[PDB]
Amino acid sequence: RPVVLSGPSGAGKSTLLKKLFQEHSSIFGFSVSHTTRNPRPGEEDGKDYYFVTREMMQRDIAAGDFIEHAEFSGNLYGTSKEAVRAVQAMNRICVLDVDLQGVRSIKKTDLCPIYIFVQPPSLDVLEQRLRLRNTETEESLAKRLAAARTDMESSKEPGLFDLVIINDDLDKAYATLKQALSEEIKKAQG
Ligand SMILES: Nc1ncnc2c1ncn2[C@@H]1O[C@H](COP(=O)(O)OP(=O)(O)O)[C@@H](O)[C@H]1O
Ligand SMILES: Nc1nc2c(ncn2[C@@H]2O[C@H](COP(=O)(O)O)[C@@H](O)[C@H]2O)c(=O)[nH]1
Ligand SMILES: [K+]
Repeated sequence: RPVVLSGPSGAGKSTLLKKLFQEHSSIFGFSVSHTTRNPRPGEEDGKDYYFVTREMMQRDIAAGDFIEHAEFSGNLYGTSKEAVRAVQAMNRICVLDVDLQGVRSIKKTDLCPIYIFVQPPSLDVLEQRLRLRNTETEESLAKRLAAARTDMESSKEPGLFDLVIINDDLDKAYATLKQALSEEIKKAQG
C-alpha cells in the first residue's frame, strides 16, 4: 500500500522522508514528481524532482502522462504515471509528497494509499522554519504561508487524512510516522 504525505510547505515532509529512506531504502521508493520551479541548492534532478519547463509539462499532461498535476505557489507540479510505475515495478512501497490538490486528485485514482498530514506546531513556527531554511523569495513565502493557512483546514476535513502528525519534536514525529507504517515495514520484512 503506497503512502501519501501532505501538509504545508515547511512542515517537515522532506526531512521526515529523508530519515525514512536512509533507514528503509529496501522497502520504500520515492515518487519523483515533475516541477517547473527552480532547483534549490542540494536538490538533484531525477532525485528530488524532474525539473522541467511549464511547456513540456503541459504537453505531457495533455498527452495523458500524469496521474495528477497542480499549480502551487506560482509553479506547476505533478505525479507522472511512470514515476509511480517505476517504484512499483521494483517491488517497493511507493511514497508520494504532494499538496492538498494532489491528495484530492489521488483519492479518485486506483493508487489507494494511506494519507498522512504533517502539521507544524503552529503557523508562526511554520513561518519561522520556512524563512530559516531560506530557499524561497519573499513572494514565494507569501504564497506558501497563505496556502498553509488555507490548507490547514484539511487536516480536519472528515475522512480526508488517515493520520495527522505534528512535527514539533522531529524524533517524536519520525517515530510516529514509522509506527503508522509498522505493518508495511514488518510485512516487507524490514
Ligand atoms: N522538528 C523540526 N524542528 C525544527 N526544524 C525542523 C524540524 N523538521 C524539519 N525542520 C527544518 O524545517 C525546514 C522545513 O522542513 P522540510 O522538511 O524541508 O519541509 P517540507 O519538505 O515539508 O517543505 C527545514 O529547514 C528543516 O530542516
Ligand atoms: N499535487 C502535487 N503537489 C506536489 C507534487 N510535488 C510536490 N508537490 C507539493 O507542492 C508543494 C511545494 O513543494 P516544494 O516547492 O516546497 O518542493 C508541497 O505541498 C508539495 O507537497 C506533485 O507531484 N503533485
Ligand atoms: K513530490
